[PDB]
Amino acid sequence: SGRLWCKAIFAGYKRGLRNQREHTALLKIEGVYARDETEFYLGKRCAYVYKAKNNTVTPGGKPNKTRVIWGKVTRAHGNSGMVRAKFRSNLPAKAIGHRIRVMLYPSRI
Amino acid sequence: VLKKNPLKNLRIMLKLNPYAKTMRRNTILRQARNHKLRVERAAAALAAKKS
Amino acid sequence: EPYIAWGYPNLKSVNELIYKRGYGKINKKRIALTDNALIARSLGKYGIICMEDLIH
Amino acid sequence: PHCSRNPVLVRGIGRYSRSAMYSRKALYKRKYAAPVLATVTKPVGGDKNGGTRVVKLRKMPRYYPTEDVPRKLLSHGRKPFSQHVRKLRASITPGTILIILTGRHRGKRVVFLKQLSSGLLLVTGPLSLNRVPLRRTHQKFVIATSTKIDISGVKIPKHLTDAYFKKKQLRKPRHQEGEIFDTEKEKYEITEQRKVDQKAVDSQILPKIKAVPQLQGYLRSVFALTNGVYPHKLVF
Amino acid sequence: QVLVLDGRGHLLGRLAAIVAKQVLLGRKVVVVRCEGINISGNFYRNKLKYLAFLRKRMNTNPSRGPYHFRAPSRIFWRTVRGMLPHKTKRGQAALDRLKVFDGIPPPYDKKKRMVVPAALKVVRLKPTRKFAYLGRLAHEVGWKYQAVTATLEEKRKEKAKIHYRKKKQLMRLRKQAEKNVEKKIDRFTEVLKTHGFLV
RNA sequence: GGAGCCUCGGUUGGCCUCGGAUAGCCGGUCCCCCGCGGGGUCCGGUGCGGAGUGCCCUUCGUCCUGGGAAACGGGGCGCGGC
RNA sequence: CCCCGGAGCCCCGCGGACGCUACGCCGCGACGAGUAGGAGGGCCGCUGCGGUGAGCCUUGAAGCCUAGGGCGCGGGCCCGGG
RNA sequence: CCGCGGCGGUGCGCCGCGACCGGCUCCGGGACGGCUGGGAAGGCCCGGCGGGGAAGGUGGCUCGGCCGAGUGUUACAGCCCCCCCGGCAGCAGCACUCGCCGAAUCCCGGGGCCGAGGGAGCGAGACCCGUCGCCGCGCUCUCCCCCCUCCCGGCGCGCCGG
Ligand SMILES: [Mg+2]
Ligand SMILES: [Mg+2]
Ligand SMILES: [Mg+2]
Repeated sequence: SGRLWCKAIFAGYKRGLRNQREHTALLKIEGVYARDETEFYLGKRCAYVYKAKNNTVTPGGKPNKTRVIWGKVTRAHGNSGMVRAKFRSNLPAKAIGHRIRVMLYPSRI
Repeated sequence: VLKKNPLKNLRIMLKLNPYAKTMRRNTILRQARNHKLRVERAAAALAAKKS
Repeated sequence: EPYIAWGYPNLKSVNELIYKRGYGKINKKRIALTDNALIARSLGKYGIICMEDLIH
Repeated sequence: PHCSRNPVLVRGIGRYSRSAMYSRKALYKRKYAAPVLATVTKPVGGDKNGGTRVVKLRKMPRYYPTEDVPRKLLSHGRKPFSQHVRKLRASITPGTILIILTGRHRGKRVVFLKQLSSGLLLVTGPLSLNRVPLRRTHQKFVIATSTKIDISGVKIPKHLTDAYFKKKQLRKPRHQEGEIFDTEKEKYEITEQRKVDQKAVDSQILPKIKAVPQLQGYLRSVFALTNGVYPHKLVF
Repeated sequence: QVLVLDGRGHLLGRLAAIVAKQVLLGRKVVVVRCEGINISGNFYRNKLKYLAFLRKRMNTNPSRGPYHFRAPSRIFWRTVRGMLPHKTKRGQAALDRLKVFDGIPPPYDKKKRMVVPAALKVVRLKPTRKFAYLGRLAHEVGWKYQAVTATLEEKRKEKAKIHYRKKKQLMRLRKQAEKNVEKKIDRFTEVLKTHGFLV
């Protein structure tokens, strides 16, 4: 009856200064800021969840306007608890500075 | 042929050098032996502390 | 000198290099030492008939 | 048909040796001094006039395709799911409590009953409390809370297994084309055996849960992440 | 869902740095009491440094050239604008989240407002070092509304002092209330200090 | 009150002293001064801050009946005045 | 101590691919910047000739156009509709 | 037609799992060697031998209630410290993490990630298939016994006989 996903912001792509490598998102998971606090989140399912003009299908549901791009937090990115993700398609860039949901549900807990 | 890494893949190590089996049979047993003997020292030290 | 790092390897170093990255030169084709049949075929005329002999 | 005369030391390393095993197995004293045309192989039947007829079991085929794929390469260690070995997070012990993370019973709290043959969990958030029946779940989509009921001596039915907790309907042909055929059928009906199973199991648990104060009320409630509380910080 | 940061006691660029990254991660921020921002380095030092910035103008038509904003809010906005990619769409979007004020006006004058302790003067500077209030600085470079901003803030502080007195009054009654009731909240109050509050 | 294109972000709230930093916070004044408060002194508590943002508030299944502790609290987008 | 028109086959010397356009097919290694310049291969492309497709074509050739479907690293190509 | 029997290729579209191997990156455990056959330490205390700061001391002065606090001097040990002789098991590169270098003197278990890329059956009365090398084992064709007990059988949940 509430929220079963931890909040996270799409920081932007894995990139060098002047070559962005679009196939790898970086994820600022809310409340975690140490390459330490982040072994929880390794290998968790994550959703860029967004809605669009035309209708879609929906697993166990009637046709909707919301769509998602699924992905997976792979590894911890640099000291201050950023995390790398990788998504079944690359994230839009429209997406920068927006929510992506890091689930709990490939749990090892 | 795929190179399976001997150092991870026990049976590949054995294929290349069968004396590994024994060397590793020893150094499980050896380490267990000594681990037991450490507990036995620790129990005697606790008994000496109680006395 | 300023093109290399070098020095005196351990026993373990010689093992780890040979087992993890031991590749024969066998008819000028870099081939991985998957069996002693390879080492023997080439070095067996010296008494070297296995990975272990090679390491020694 | 004796068992394994050397035990396991490590996966792939027996405790003993070659030499100890020779003595244990006793290879001394167990020394075994041991120094078509006309006749048709596999056909045969009966029959009347002329005589008997020679049939041919497994008769050579009446169509060959123009091209067909050519075998594989044996491949060593690739077992089918049934023959697999099954794991279980040490956290999940019998009569522990879970938070089911994924399904319709989502965030609902539950009691764990057993690991089935499959490797799935069997589960019950006693239908009574939670509205969660006898039900399968996966280790991987479940949080093993550090809260246990003592469920030791409850006789879960032997007959309830993977095979029973398994979906049922739909065969092939029928009328098919039009605006009909198995878009209806409509409802999974609960059945009476299923209701009887639940009734039996819950009663054994249900007293046990209650003994723990507030536990029923905990098992009524639903888990969810509020503000300021982060999975990685908190424990369950 | 929104940062409100009391810019008093902070350091101009030090705060701006932190605000920029918040703003780039979609956080809507408000920065309040910007005149109270204070800049390291003795006053005179910084005045000249500003006065130089004033000199910078497009010779042939100043009307185009770098617009030197006087108000401390706009100054602080300028320095945060200098740490975003503000020529991009995403950069421009980022600034649109940030909302700066000389003094503290009516939405936020009854909101609790945070303090970035990593931009704070008492922490980041040696006590023997000198600094400048961005107000004074703003005032002398042409900011019109110092005194107005002061006269409105004396009202606010008087208005707030009242709120605090009433708040205190409730807190006090609540401390009394517990003592009045502490045999019929005793086996609740016990359980809230087994799991470790109330201590 | 009914449908019906489109644009999206969101997925508990926090309704506030002032400020200090080689110091502060709270009480209570027995006592004194000022306009229930404000200022003072004195005393008593806290101070790696539990009158803590390391915080607080809020609960997250629905109902039934039939006990206890808690109990006049909540509502009708309840209605008029200050 | 015997014969494969039958040992039943992990090797079979009695006969031999699903494979064998031998300018074919298959396996192992290694390597791959490039102006000027050189060489190879182009089932890349244009126009005409000898051969050849019991080719195609008024039941619609060439050309032209195409937010149609594809192939090829590419030169290019093939189909759908007009 | 029902068998979804056996084999072969497949999935309309979106999904998930599982175990096996390869390559990685981490985590947790343990067991060893060497040294100034580590240095320091700890613990028990005993006998001596000096030296230093500076003391349950004394003393000038100061500050508080003979006592407590703050400076100052000569300096023994009744606060300690340091050297020297002689001797105990508790040490152990020590979870009292004070300072190394390592591993035929080294092993076990666990997590995250990416990838699977090949295809030694095209016979007419007898497999549509295994498997090579390595590990051992495991088993049996050898007898013994012991235990537990899952199925089944028997006797009184207990005991006895795969
Ligand atoms: Mg939604
Ligand atoms: Mg080249
Ligand atoms: Mg050229």
